[PDB]
Amino acid sequence: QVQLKQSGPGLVQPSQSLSITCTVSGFSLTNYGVHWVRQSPGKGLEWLGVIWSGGNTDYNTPFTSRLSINKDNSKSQVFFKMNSLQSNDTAIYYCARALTYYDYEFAYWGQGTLVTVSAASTKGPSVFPLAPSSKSTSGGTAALGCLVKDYFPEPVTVSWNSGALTSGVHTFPAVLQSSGLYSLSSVVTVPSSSLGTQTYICNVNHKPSNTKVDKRVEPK
Amino acid sequence: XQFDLSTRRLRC
Amino acid sequence: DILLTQSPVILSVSPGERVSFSCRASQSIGTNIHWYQQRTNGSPRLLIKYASESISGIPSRFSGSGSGTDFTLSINSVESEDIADYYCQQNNNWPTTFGAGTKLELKRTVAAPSVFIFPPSDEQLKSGTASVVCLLNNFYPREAKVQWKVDNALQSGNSQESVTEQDSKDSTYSLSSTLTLSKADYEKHKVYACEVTHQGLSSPVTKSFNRG
Ligand SMILES: *[C@@H]1O[C@H](CO)[C@@H](O)[C@H](O)[C@H]1NC(C)=O
Repeated sequence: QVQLKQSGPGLVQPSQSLSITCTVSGFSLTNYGVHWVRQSPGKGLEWLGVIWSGGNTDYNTPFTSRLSINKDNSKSQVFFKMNSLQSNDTAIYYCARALTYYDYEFAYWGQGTLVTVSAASTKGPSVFPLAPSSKSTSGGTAALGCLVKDYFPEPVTVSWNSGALTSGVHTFPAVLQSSGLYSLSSVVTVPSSSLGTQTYICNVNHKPSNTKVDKRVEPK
Repeated sequence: XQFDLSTRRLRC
Repeated sequence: DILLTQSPVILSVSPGERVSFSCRASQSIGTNIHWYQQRTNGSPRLLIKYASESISGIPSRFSGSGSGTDFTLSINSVESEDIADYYCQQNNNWPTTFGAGTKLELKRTVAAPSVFIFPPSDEQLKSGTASVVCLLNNFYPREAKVQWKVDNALQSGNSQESVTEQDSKDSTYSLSSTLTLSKADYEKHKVYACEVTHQGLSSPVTKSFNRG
């Protein structure tokens, strides 16, 4: 099938440059143009530019001076680069493909790349268990989770049992602490009878800091 | 409304 | 550029009902408008192209109409899976532009939260910080009160809340309240209590524990 896979999220300093790679499959870059769209809290969805199948590029006028898009047809990769980033350039960046080679109706999207523009440093999270107990077990249902604390920047992916456990899972939106670091909890409800036989592990991946942690959560 | 980068949803 | 205005900002309906989204343009753009859906943590999903033309893989309940400056996206029978934001896009003029979006919320029957409390881990205490987590699980509506008391002393300012987006399956919310204090302070107190107030509760629910 048609897929667009983007490079991971990360931190970019003010006045520095941003680079994102878009690897595509299910079609050839010699047949289709690839567009770049961003989504920010201030300006919402914003079309940035496009690299056409022939090699020609168009940039939205406010970005023409600091945008450049390249590609390697053989490697099926498209390269996005934007100079002199400022704080309101903090956004999710998408690469996308249209239905036809010339049009602008975006039928296929990349997973997005959250780019944060700050002067701070990247920091991995510590992961602490939220142990199930009587204080969290009612009607045969036990609750347990993981505390993902003190990281920067967003995002952090949390899964349970390597993806095998999805129902009952709640990964709360991160909150910004006074320290300027994010913190969140991910919880899941399970049968209390499975606490003795099933292992429960939250899989934490903070891509910006390359921090991967598997945390086993047990009753205390 | 304001777009939330964390949840990819609108926060009103 | 072409300014697209989406109205209203928020939209709250009940399952099975029909709902319409409005997208108005600053000047005529013919039928050159596309619609998108954004679910939680997702990328946009093309729903309708060119005002009314349908898209493969998109449920029949999604339709569109309009020409000139007034356009309408419709869902004839809303499901819980439809909880998302909806954006319009014009491409009659360069560069292509998007509207600000409309948030679709669903109504459901009142559901009282299940309340669980988590004392800080011994692992976290090794760092010199204590986090007490109070979980309010699967409730509707969103409004809820969480009161923290440590040794009968009302806590204020030292806790943070986070609320999930609406669940696509049962349309509920979950809430976390995290009381954070130093390891020193945590060891100087005994009773930690979390008191929950919600419409679905005939009485406030208190979850608590004694340190040790
Ligand atoms: C950020 O600030 C610049 C000026 O430095 C302004 O032109 C622009 O509107 C802002 N960008 C966004 C996307 O909010």
